[PDB]
Amino acid sequence: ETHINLKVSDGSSEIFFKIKKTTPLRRLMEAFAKRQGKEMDSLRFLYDGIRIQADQTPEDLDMEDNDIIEAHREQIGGSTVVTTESGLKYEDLTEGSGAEARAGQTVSVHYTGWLTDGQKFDSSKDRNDPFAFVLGGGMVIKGWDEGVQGMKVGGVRRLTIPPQLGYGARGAGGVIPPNATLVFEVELLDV
Ligand SMILES: COc1cc(NC(=O)CCNC(=O)[C@@H]2CCCCN2S(=O)(=O)Cc2ccccc2)cc(OC)c1OC
Ligand SMILES: [Ca+2]
Repeated sequence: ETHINLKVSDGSSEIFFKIKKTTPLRRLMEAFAKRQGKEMDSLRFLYDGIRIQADQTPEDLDMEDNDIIEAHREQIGGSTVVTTESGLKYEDLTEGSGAEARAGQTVSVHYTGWLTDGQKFDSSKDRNDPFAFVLGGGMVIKGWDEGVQGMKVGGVRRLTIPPQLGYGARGAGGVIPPNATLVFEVELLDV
C-alpha cells in the first residue's frame, strides 16, 4: 500500500526500485544515475512516453506496481536501427566526434555483451579495462569487424549479431550457447 516497485530499463538491462509512493522520483533518478556514473539531469527518464520531473512522485503520476520507466543515458534522441546486407543490426546511441574507425586501424573500446534473454556474458567494464583489436583483421567475431567500422570516439553503438556472424553453432566457453544471437553495447574510446 505505502510502497511501489518500478522497473527501469535503459535499453540493455533492467533494474528494480522499491520506493514509497510519497517519495519524489528524484531519489530513484539519482539512484539510477549513480550506477551509470552520471548526474540525473543528464539522463532522460520517460514514463508513458512523457519526461519525468524530479519533484514528481509516483502518486503524482498514478504509477502502479511493476510499471516501467524508460531511461536514456546516451546522446541521440530518437535513434534508428540499421539492418545491413549481412543481417547485422546496429543502432547508434551516441554519434561521437572526430575520425571514423576504418579497417586496419587498432581501435580501443569498452563493451558489454548479453544474450537475448538478458544474461550478461562479458564486459570490459567489469574489468575496468578497455579492449583493443585490429579492425577488419579477423581477430574478433565477424559481426564486430563489420559493426565497429565507421564508429567515432565517444560513439556508443549497440550491435545485434546473428550467430553466423558470432560463434555460430559452436558457441563459446560454455557460456554462449550454440546459435546465440549476441547483443553488444560498444563505446569507441580511441582510434
Ligand atoms: C571461444 O571461447 C572463447 C573465446 C574468447 N575470445 C575470442 O574468441 C576473441 C574474440 N572475441 C570476440 O570476437 C568478442 C567480441 C570482442 C570482445 C570480446 N569478444 S566476447 O564474445 O566478449 C569473448 C567472450 C566469449 C565468451 C565468454 C566471454 C567472453 C574468449 C573466451 O573467454 C573469455 C572464450 O571462452 C573460453
Ligand atoms: Ca586493455
